[PDB]
Amino acid sequence: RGRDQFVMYRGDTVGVFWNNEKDQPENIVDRQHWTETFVQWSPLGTYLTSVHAQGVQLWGGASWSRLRRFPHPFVNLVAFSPGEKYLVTWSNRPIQIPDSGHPVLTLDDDGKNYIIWDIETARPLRSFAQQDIFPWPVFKWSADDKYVARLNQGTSISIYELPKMNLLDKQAVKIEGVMDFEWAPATVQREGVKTYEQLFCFWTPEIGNNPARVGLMSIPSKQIVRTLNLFSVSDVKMHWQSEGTYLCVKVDRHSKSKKSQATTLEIFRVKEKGVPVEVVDTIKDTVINFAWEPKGDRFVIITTPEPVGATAVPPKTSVSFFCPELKKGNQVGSFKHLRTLEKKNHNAIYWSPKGRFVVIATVHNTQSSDLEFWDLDFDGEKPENEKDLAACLQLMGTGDHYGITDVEWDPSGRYVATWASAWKHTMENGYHLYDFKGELLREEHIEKFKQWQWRPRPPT
Ligand SMILES: [Cl-]
Ligand SMILES: [Cl-]
Ligand SMILES: [Cl-]
Ligand SMILES: [Cl-]
Repeated sequence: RGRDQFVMYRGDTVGVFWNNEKDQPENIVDRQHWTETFVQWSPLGTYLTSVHAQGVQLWGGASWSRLRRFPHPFVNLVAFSPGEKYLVTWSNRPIQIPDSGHPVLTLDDDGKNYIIWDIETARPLRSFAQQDIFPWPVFKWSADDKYVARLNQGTSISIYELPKMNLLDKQAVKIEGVMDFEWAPATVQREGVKTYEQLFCFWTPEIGNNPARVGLMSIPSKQIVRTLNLFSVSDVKMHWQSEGTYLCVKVDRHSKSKKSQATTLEIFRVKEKGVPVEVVDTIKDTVINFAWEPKGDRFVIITTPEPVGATAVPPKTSVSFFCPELKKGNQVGSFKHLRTLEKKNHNAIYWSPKGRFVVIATVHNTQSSDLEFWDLDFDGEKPENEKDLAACLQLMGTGDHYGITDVEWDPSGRYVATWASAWKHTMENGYHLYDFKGELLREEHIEKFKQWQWRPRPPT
């Protein structure tokens, strides 16, 4: 059938189900109190993760039997390395080790919040305490599970090499003023580089007589392969493309008056010689959403103007598409504005994992629930003003879901699930099942629907 599994957690019961489109989901399993607080899928779909006060547990196999156990007390957040080789557990409450003894941890782990585990052996590799002075993950992974890093804001970036979890060159990367950083989501083959490397971007604000900058570092050489100096900058956001082909930096800027001014989008061509940087566009309003097309070269933003009165009426939002120009040959033209939609309340972007199709949504709002299903490679005639661009934008269908909180695409990019979680509000928990086109296949009301989550499937 080529169906996909998914999990739903309602009340105190969680179950793995087959997908039957409009027909009722076939149930592989259902259990009561499988988890205490939440349920999370392993990124390659191998494990189902349950969380308890004592520990976090990994369920899997045809039997759906226990596979691994990680005795971290009172975990709130859990993350995996991209290749499922390692596990990261976090607790807001610092670990308290009993004098009686802990079956795995020791006094060295007391007062700490993070633990990094080796899944295969279930043994803890390192323990870390909370930083001096919400976001997740904090420990960020390289694409190949070889490096994991944490930001020491204003000072350095501590990079560790696995499986030993040893500090690289017995030193943290000194970067004065470093505000944030992101690894590339893939192992990038830059042109002409024969050596192994992993890439991450970072940024610093203005320091003394040096301007604010965005950097691109190669690990483990720790060489900076490209710097980009920026001016009049309020804040910087760094957005990697899925293959690591492109890196877009969003820059919040200001006037000499230091009033809010404009936002600039600039793009790195990471694979190309010299690492060229291009100035895409400068936009007046603030950006509240940004999303690259997975495995593609298209991205969407959602903007909203600045409020002066903090007025009762919600701000309307504008969604804009950007795509590269058509270019003769196996190359990609310069990034250009494609189209801006009419003002509306949208505030969420959900690209398909395949990346042709994107769902523009309106979630966590009481005034509107609208859903839009768009195609970027529609078999149609491009309008005159958008004719040179490498895209054919077309609305494939609309939909709605009252009190919607979340949406998730299926791995195959054929189905879109939306749901109202009990975690945010209890008024009308439900899940909708759509296809890519936006046709409502089925919906269902569950009294205490906590979460839907597709089971990830890596391409064979
Ligand atoms: Cl099947
Ligand atoms: Cl952003
Ligand atoms: Cl987003
Ligand atoms: Cl697939």
